[PDB]
Amino acid sequence: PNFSGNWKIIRSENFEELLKVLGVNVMLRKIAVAAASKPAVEIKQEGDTFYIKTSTTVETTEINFKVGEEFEEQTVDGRPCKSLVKWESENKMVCEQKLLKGEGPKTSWTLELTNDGELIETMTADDVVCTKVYVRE
Repeated sequence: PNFSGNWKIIRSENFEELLKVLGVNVMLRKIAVAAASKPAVEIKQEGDTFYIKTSTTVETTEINFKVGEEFEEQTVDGRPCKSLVKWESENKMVCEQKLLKGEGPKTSWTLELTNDGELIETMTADDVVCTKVYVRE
């Protein structure tokens, strides 16, 4: 299972609603779900080591991490966090996040690859789950 590729979003379920519950205002939510904020995800995997670059029309960000090694990123609502990814299976990674400052919803994310080559992303905050699906260019 190789996650590498240039991934384009084809499905998105419950993302705006998941920002809504988190206090993100209507203006920012509508920007986030707008066509222009659609995420192009570039992944390069080398064994347990990942590079993931996320670009929209106005933003670009990169993370580098190795499965099993703590790193810092941001929660979906931008709050800095310490993250740790584990393999749940050969085709599925799971990440637990802990805030660097203050308190908040318990947040996590997962990425998994289907046999048909789709990339499924979930993001969770407490009891709310968002699912996005991507396909390779």
